[PDB]
This record gives sequence, structure tokens and C-alpha cells, in this order.
Amino acid sequence: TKCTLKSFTVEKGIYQTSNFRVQPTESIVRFPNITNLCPFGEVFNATRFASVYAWNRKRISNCVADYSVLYNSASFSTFKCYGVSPTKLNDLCFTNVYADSFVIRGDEVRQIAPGQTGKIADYNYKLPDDFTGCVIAWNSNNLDSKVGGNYNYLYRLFRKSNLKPFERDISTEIYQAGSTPCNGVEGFNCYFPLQSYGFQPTNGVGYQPYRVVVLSFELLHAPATVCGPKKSTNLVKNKCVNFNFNGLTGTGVLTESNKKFLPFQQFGRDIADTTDAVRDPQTLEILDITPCSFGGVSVITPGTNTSNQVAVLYQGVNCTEVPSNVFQTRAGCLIGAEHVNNSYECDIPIGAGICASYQTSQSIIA
Amino acid sequence: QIDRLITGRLQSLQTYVTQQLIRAAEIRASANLAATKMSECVLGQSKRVD
Amino acid sequence: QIDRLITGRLQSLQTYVTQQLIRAAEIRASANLAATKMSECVLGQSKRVD
Amino acid sequence: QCVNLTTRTQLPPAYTNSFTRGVYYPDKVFRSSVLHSTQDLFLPFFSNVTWFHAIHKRFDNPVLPFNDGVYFASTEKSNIIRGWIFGTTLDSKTQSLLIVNNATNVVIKVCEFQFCNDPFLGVYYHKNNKSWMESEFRVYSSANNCTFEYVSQPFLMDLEGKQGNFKNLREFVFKNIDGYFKIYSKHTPINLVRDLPQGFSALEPLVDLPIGINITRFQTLLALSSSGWTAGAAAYYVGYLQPRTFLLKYNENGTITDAVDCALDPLSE
Amino acid sequence: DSTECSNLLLQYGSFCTQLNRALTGIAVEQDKNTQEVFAQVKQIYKTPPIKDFGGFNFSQILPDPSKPSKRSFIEDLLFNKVTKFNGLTVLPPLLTDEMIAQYTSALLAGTITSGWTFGAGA
Ligand SMILES: *[C@@H]1O[C@H](CO)[C@@H](O[C@@H]2O[C@H](CO)[C@@H](O[C@@H]3O[C@H](CO)[C@@H](O)[C@H](O)[C@@H]3O)[C@H](O)[C@H]2NC(C)=O)[C@H](O)[C@H]1NC(C)=O
Ligand SMILES: *[C@@H]1O[C@H](CO)[C@@H](O[C@@H]2O[C@H](CO)[C@@H](O)[C@H](O)[C@H]2NC(C)=O)[C@H](O)[C@H]1NC(C)=O
Ligand SMILES: *[C@@H]1O[C@H](CO)[C@@H](O[C@@H]2O[C@H](CO)[C@@H](O)[C@H](O)[C@H]2NC(C)=O)[C@H](O)[C@H]1NC(C)=O
Ligand SMILES: *[C@@H]1O[C@H](CO)[C@@H](O[C@@H]2O[C@H](CO)[C@@H](O)[C@H](O)[C@H]2NC(C)=O)[C@H](O)[C@H]1NC(C)=O
Ligand SMILES: *[C@@H]1O[C@H](CO)[C@@H](O)[C@H](O)[C@H]1NC(C)=O
Ligand SMILES: *[C@@H]1O[C@H](CO)[C@@H](O)[C@H](O)[C@H]1NC(C)=O
Ligand SMILES: *[C@@H]1O[C@H](CO)[C@@H](O)[C@H](O)[C@H]1NC(C)=O
Ligand SMILES: *[C@@H]1O[C@H](CO)[C@@H](O)[C@H](O)[C@H]1NC(C)=O
Ligand SMILES: *[C@@H]1O[C@H](CO)[C@@H](O)[C@H](O)[C@H]1NC(C)=O
Ligand SMILES: *[C@@H]1O[C@H](CO)[C@@H](O)[C@H](O)[C@H]1NC(C)=O
Ligand SMILES: *[C@@H]1O[C@H](CO)[C@@H](O)[C@H](O)[C@H]1NC(C)=O
Ligand SMILES: *[C@@H]1O[C@H](CO)[C@@H](O)[C@H](O)[C@H]1NC(C)=O
Repeated sequence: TKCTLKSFTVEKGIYQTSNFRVQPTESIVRFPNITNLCPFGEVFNATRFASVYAWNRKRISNCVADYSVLYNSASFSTFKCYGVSPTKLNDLCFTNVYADSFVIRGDEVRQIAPGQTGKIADYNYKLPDDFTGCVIAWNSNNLDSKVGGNYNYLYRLFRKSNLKPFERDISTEIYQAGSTPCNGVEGFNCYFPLQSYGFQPTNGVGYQPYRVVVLSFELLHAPATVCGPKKSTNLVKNKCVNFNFNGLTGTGVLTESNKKFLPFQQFGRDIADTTDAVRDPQTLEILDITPCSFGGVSVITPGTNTSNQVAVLYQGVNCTEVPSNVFQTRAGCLIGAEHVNNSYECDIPIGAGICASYQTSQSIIA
Repeated sequence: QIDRLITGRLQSLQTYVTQQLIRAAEIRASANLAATKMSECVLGQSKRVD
Repeated sequence: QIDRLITGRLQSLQTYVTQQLIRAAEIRASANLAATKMSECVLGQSKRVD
Repeated sequence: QCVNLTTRTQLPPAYTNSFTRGVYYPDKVFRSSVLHSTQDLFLPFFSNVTWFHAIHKRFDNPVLPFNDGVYFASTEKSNIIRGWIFGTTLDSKTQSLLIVNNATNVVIKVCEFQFCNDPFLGVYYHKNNKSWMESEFRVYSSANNCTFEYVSQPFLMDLEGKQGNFKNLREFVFKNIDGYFKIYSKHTPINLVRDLPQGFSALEPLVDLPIGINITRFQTLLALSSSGWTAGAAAYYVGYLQPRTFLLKYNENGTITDAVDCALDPLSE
Repeated sequence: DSTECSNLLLQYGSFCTQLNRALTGIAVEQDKNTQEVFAQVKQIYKTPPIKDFGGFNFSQILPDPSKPSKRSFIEDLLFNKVTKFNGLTVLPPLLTDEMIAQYTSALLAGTITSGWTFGAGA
């Protein structure tokens, strides 16, 4: 009061020094259930896989890609990304993702990377310079190998020109080595460019089969179809906390509500366009969001020449939200005044028919 | 540049409306005084000095 | 953007406070008239016409 | 398949009046006993809408424009009006929306379908079984590119019925705002023959399909070798939407009871 | 509930304090007017139990003890005909409706039992 009045001789009366506000305690954030994650539960551990020259391109439908189950899985051999961090994958959205899975030799896995060049990375599958995505490879020598060598894994080896990124070749014409036009048969200048590698269970590093997938992250003028798994914390019934109900924001104390909403309504607003009731997306219950307790701190005190004992008044604040008698009035919580049942002339007007005075062993009475 | 003009003209309109409200309050006080003087001097005889 | 929002909301608050001050002046005039009418008609007999 | 039906009777396009229709919830916000004013694409009150009535003969279902949304209402009986067509070219060159509701499920798919001249659905009648059975799916012929696919749960609905007047009313509103294809719907029992009901009914949202494509025109699909058939007695209505302000009144339970067009008459203003 | 907003707002000046002082002055002058209109006599008069007021019947403007409130029939009719958000605080008035009714009843009893002598003196 002395600093508010800018003086040392405070006179008898009630002065509004500062304001009170209940600060939040938690930052709970809730979101609906994460069901039907993605077809990744079957697109990775499938039985058969396409070749490298005829790689499949499976379009990812509307599903939230759970990248945590892939990065934290120690069963995979390598896990590298390009243009995006693996940790921020579960906190971003994408429009379309194409998963290209194929079988490649163990030594040719290094050439499958953006900016690389060679024989397989230029005639079978090529990545652009601005490729944004991740690459996942794992060993599969324990099930893809067989006694005597496998010859079912075909591959393209010779081509007349380099291929474009994200391109699949369908025509399997013979390669022309010389200037003589090939009439569809082999010869000294005409050879079949398609061959097949051999995978044996006794082969060491470099010859083992490794299943590598390519994840393409592209965005254009279209609504997002794949995002990251949004987490949901535990809600608190009655406490001044920060809430986030599916994009909403604010600070208030929740409570059980009786407003029967409609099956398609999520958050309700009263007059003057203010959010006053929201629905929990998980348990489908209705709960209002009242603003936290706030008011003004008035210091009821007699003249400085009389005494120094003061009385604090929290206007419009319940006594339970404040934390030496504590008496609750219809105008606010009053701390530091003894409530008496007598009636005297109003000396210091407080409000709602209550006044304070410095009388009789000697303290401020209300 | 259109936003600047909008802000300036809105401030001008606010100032004009404030001045008009103050002048209307003054004229309302004057009209109440005039009606009181009418009722006390024309429709009767007032012993109030001046 | 924060400065624009603050300026707009401060202008709105100033307009509201000006309107409230004018309305409070009107209410004070009405209350003075009511107190005069009380002290004259109730606590006495006013010969003022109308 | 691909059949060009020609055996149809030529009738002029009929017209009717939509007194108070097309009032839908503009958002998912709950309101209790408060008159909210919103500005969005609504159906103007007492507007001139086009009427398509199938007689017996009469199987009109042409290509209709789709600008700023289209209000679709169909006084339907015996499950005739099933699905719709959406797109911008409808010639397998660009992407298009397909909505079909046959006797099993509401199949929705977004591909580059090749629509023929008169796509429809054929249903047999009294094939030694005394039960209408669908056997024709003449809607498209190929689909190269696809971006979205939805197969609802299978169910069994009746395909028979012969009444002197319509018994069911189906109202729909289709919009395309920022790629989201909003779909509103509401059903109510009516008893009329050849007139649109004169009442108020709020339209609730059903599903939002993020197709992300640009729709220019639409077309409906009615129920039924190349000639000779008998179509069920049914009619549907088409009404275009315009940006107008409406005052919606919510009751104590959060449902719209009545609306007022802000630019209809001085009293409404 | 913002931090940078307050940091940018504190650089404007004393607009906050000026608006607070204006609102506080309004709130004080409201109670001042309420006291100046009703509270004119510092003595609460009470009507006698006998209602022999020269034939007049003041049984519709005086308080009724049978009612839970000390307001009269006309006061009840007047009160029946008239029916803590983000930054909005409604402060209660100093003199409640009960005290206003007490002052009105005191003025009425004084006017009935003393004419106009209760205002000029005893
Ligand atoms: C002064 O005025 C009051 C208000 O009009 C009078 O009280 C009213 O008196 C009448 C006449 O008795 C009541 O009508 C009837 O009263 C009987 C009970 O005695 C009741 O059973 C009947 O149904 C009917 O209401 C009337 O109710 C009553 N009103 C109230 C609010 O009390 C009062 O009598 C007057 N005093 C004098 C001296 O005239
Ligand atoms: C989200 O998941 C929770 C559980 O993880 C579901 O809550 C259960 O709902 C069933 C069906 O009403 C109840 O029988 C269980 O008792 C609930 N369990 C708990 C712990 O609350 C909830 O229904 C799911 N929500 C959605 C929209 O699927
Ligand atoms: C139905 O009518 C349409 C329109 O006349 C036919 O489409 C035409 O087909 C011919 C031959 O393929 C093309 O040369 C025309 O350019 C097409 N016209 C249009 C507007 O697309 C269609 O072939 C007919 N179908 C049947 C079964 O007769
Ligand atoms: C309604 O349409 C759906 C899809 O167009 C049909 O479902 C197909 O039925 C055939 C025949 O049994 C199956 O071979 C397909 O696999 C089904 N497709 C899907 C996506 O499930 C359904 O049979 C149709 N119902 C009627 C009565 O015609
Ligand atoms: C297949 O892999 C997915 C993750 O890629 C995993 O969730 C699932 O459990 C695996 N299937 C089996 C049978 O282990
Ligand atoms: C303060 O809180 C208590 C406990 O909930 C309640 O009983 C009391 O009515 C509250 N006071 C006010 C003024 O709301
Ligand atoms: C006032 O009266 C109440 C009701 O009996 C009692 O509980 C309280 O102690 C009294 N206070 C004083 C100061 O006498
Ligand atoms: C609708 O327009 C048609 C075409 O001119 C006209 O014949 C009909 O009378 C109109 N109906 C109404 C209700 O305006
Ligand atoms: C009648 O129903 C039976 C049983 O589904 C079916 O086998 C038969 O083909 C139907 N009749 C005709 C004419 O198709
Ligand atoms: C199908 O989509 C791909 C990628 O968006 C595009 O390259 C191709 O041209 C499309 N096909 C047709 C027929 O438009
Ligand atoms: C968008 O709509 C226009 C018609 O206004 C159409 O020509 C175009 O193909 C649509 N799609 C895109 C990507 O522009
Ligand atoms: C709201 O719902 C309750 C419970 O279903 C019902 O009793 C009440 O009549 C409804 N309100 C209205 C206005 O119909």
C-alpha cells in the first residue's frame, strides 16, 4: 500500500494494491484413440517381395504412421533418414507416402542412397538429389536362402540410358551391345540384360539377402492423410490446468457437466463466443471449463499513526483458492479481521454490507 | 496502405462520436433545465430567486 | 501481429471506458435529480409545478 | 457396361419451391438458447429449384453443374435413389468422386473412372423368387489412378415396395471447402405424393471426405437388353447454394429450431 | 495468460493504471450516489403496530414481517419485473437490497408519523 500510494503515511481506508490470479499447475493434453495405425504391420514382414527392376509402389492410405515402432526396433540392421530427423517423424504430417520394397544383394545396399551412382543405383532404381525420406534394411539370410543357391531373384543389369527417379521399367527387351540391330535373338552384339543373383545360407557379408524399403515423403496441394501418433495425458477433474482438447487451448478448472451435447458436437460456446464446455475425445464425457479464480487484492488498514496491522481482501475469490482469522464474505475472502456479531457505524467500506474498523485485545474487526 | 487509411478514418470517426456524445450530454442538460424552467415559470409561479 | 492485437484491444478498451464514463455521468445526473426529488417531495412539500 | 438408352419420353424440366430447407449446422459448436448469426453457403429460402421426376418412360438424370455446393433432396420410396457422381471432367482424364449405395454397403472410391453416357443401376424383379435382386453395375469401366477408397460395413436393406405415395425423405448437402468434401444428411418420415414438404428440419453432418480434388459438375444414379424396363416412381430435387447470412436459433438441447434469411424481406432483415 | 504479450504491453505507458483508476472512480461514485439518494436520515424509524392512520390504509407500501424479506408488496412487484469471465469482475454494492429496503421503510415511517419535521430536525 505504501508503494502504491507513493507515500509513508497511509490513511484509513481500503486500497487496491495488486491483483491475484491462480497460476496453472499442469499442462494436460488429450487426443482421441490411436486405432488402425497403418498397413506397416504387414507391409514389412510380408512373405514375398518384388524384384529390384519391378519394384512395387504401395500408396499409403489415411493412417497415422507410427515411426516409434521402427526406429526403436533393434531387429533392423540399418535405419537412416534423409532430409528429416528420425525423432521428429512422429510429430509431423504428410500427404502421400510410397513404400518401395525389393530384394537386393548385401553389397549393393550402400548404393541405394540419394546422390549415389553406379550399376544398380542407375539401371534399377535411382533417388533424386532432394529426396526427403528414410531407408530401412534388415538381414533376411535365414529365410530367403536355400541349399544349392536361389535363382528366382531376377535383376536388370544392362541399359542404354539412365533412369529417372521413381520410375519403374516394364519392357524387358534385349540389350544391344554393337551397331548391328538385334532381331530378338542373342548374338555377338546382342545379349540378354536380365540375370539372377545367387543367395546361399553359407555366404558371408556382402552376399546375404537384405530387404530394403524406401519411404518417400511428399507434400502438395492436398489435405494431409498420414500424420504422427499424438499422445494423450491423464486429465484432472478439478484443478486450474492448461488444456488442449484436439487443437483447442486455454487455462481453466474443469468439472463434471450436465449439458447433453449432440453426437457430432465437440466443444460448446456460450454467448459472446467464448468456449465454456468441451468434450473428452476418449471417454466421450461432457465437462465445462470455468476460468480460474482471479480478483483484486485490497489492503484494509487504519491510519499509519494509529497502528500497522492490516487486513487483506481478495475480491471475488473464494477462501479455498487463496492459499490470522479467515472470514468469507459475499464480496470476497477477508484475511486478518475478526468477524463479530455486533453492528456499528461503517468506518472502512468493504462491500456487500460489511465494513471494517480498528477497535477492541485490539485488532481489526469485521 | 488501405489499412493505414482505414485506421486513420476510424480514429477520426471515434473522435467525432466522442465529441458528439459530449455535446449531446450538454444539450440534454440544457434541455432538462429548459423544461424545468418552462414547467416552473410558464405553467405556474416560482418563488425561486433568479 | 502482437502489437496490432494489443493496439486494437487497447482501442476497444478505451472506447468502452469512454462510453462507461459518459453513461456514469448520465447516471450521476439522474441520481442527483432523484435525491433532490426525494429531499423535496418526500421530506417536505414542494410548491414547484410539475 | 456401356448402354445408351434412347427409349425415353420427352418432358419439360419441372420446377418447384423450397420454402425452408438446406439449413445445416455450420460448425460443431454447441449452443443453448442463443440466436447465433453465421455467414456461410446456405440455401436461400423460397428459392427456385429444379425438379426431376421419374415417371414409370421418364428416366431423366443428366449432368448438372456443381458451383458453391448443391442441395440434394429426394422424396424416395422403395430405395430408388442410391448414389451420386462427382467430378470436373468425368472422362477418366482427371480424378473424380464415386458414391454408390447398393443393397450391401455404401462404397465410396476416388479414382479416374470412365463414365459412360447413361450410367445407372439395374435390379431384376420377380425372378422365380418374389424378391428384387440387383444384377447390373453399369457405372464405370476402368480406373487407372486412385487416391482414396472406402468400403462401409455390409448390410441388408429391402428392395421391394409399392405404395400410393412417398414415405421417406432424404436431404443432403455437398460442399467442397479446401479439399474437404463435407456431407450433411437428415431423414424424416413424410406422407406426400408429388410435393416437397413445407417444414423445418436441421441437417446434421455425416462424414467428411478429404478428396482434395476440384469438382465442377455432378450427376445422380437412379434405380431401374438395351431397351425395355420399368423404373420405380421416385423424384429428386436440386438446389444451388449462395453465400447468405442466416440467424439460427438453438434450443435448450442444442438443436436448430428455425432460421431467418438476412436478405429475404424487410421483416427478416 | 501470456508472457511476451505483457512484455510488449508494458512499453505503452500508464494506460492500464488510467483505465483502472477510471473504473475505480466509477465504482466509488455509484455507491456515493446510492448513499446520497436513499441514506438521508441517520435514524431508522419504525411504524407503530396500530394502523389507525386517519382512515388511510398503508398496508401495501410498508414492510410485511410474514415475508422472508422486509420489502413491501410494491417493492416485491418491482423486483419481480426485473431479472467472473476472462477479465470481467462485477463488484457487489455496499448497501444491499435489505439496507435499501430498511432506508425506504424508515423514510416512509418518518413521513407517516412526523410529516416533514423528521427531515428538518427531531
Ligand atoms: C388494506 O389493504 C389491504 C390490501 O388490499 C387489505 O387486505 C385485504 O383485505 C381483503 C378484505 O378482507 C382480503 O380479501 C379477502 O380476505 C379474506 C381473509 O380475510 C380471504 O379469505 C379472501 O379470500 C379475500 O382474499 C384480502 O385478501 C386482503 N389482502 C391482503 C394482501 O391481505 C386490508 O384489509 C386493508 N385494510 C383495511 C383496514 O381496510
Ligand atoms: C479409447 O480407449 C479406451 C480404453 O483404452 C476406451 O475406454 C473403454 O471403453 C469401453 C467401451 O465403452 C468400456 O467398456 C471400457 O470400460 C473403457 N475403458 C476405460 C479404461 O475407460 C474408449 O471407449 C476408447 N474410445 C474410442 C473412441 O474408441
Ligand atoms: C453413347 O453416346 C456417346 C456420345 O455420342 C458415344 O461416345 C462417342 O463415341 C464415339 C466412338 O467411340 C466417339 O467418336 C465420340 O467422340 C464419342 N462422343 C462423346 C461425346 O464422347 C458412345 O460411344 C455411345 N455409346 C454407345 C454404346 O453407343
Ligand atoms: C454391392 O457392392 C459391393 C461392392 O461393389 C459388392 O461387394 C463385392 O461383392 C463381390 C461378390 O460377392 C465380391 O467378389 C467383392 O469382393 C465385393 N467387394 C467388396 C469391396 O467387398 C456387393 O456384392 C454388392 N451387393 C449387391 C447386392 O450387389
Ligand atoms: C510385423 O511387423 C510389424 C511392424 O513392422 C509388427 O508390429 C508386427 O508385430 C510384425 N508381425 C509379427 C507376426 O511379428
Ligand atoms: C467456496 O467453496 C466452498 C467449497 O466448495 C463452497 O461451499 C462455497 O459455497 C464457496 N463460496 C462461494 C462464494 O462460492
Ligand atoms: C456469532 O454467532 C454465531 C452463531 O451462534 C456463533 O457461532 C459465533 O461464535 C458468534 N460470534 C461471536 C464473535 O460472538
Ligand atoms: C422457376 O423458374 C421457372 C422458369 O422460368 C418458372 O417457370 C417458375 O414459375 C419459377 N418458379 C418460381 C416459384 O419462381
Ligand atoms: C432365386 O434364388 C436362388 C437362391 O439364391 C437362386 O439360386 C436363383 O438363381 C434365383 N432365381 C433366378 C431366376 O436367378
Ligand atoms: C497418376 O498419378 C501419377 C502421380 O501423381 C501421375 O504421374 C500420373 O500421370 C497419373 N496418371 C494419370 C493417367 O493421370
Ligand atoms: C482445380 O479446379 C480447376 C477448375 O476451376 C481445374 O481446372 C483444375 O484441374 C483443378 N485442379 C487443380 C490442381 O488445379
Ligand atoms: C432435451 O432432452 C431431454 C432428455 O431427452 C428432454 O426431456 C427434453 O424435452 C429435451 N428438450 C427439448 C426442448 O425437447
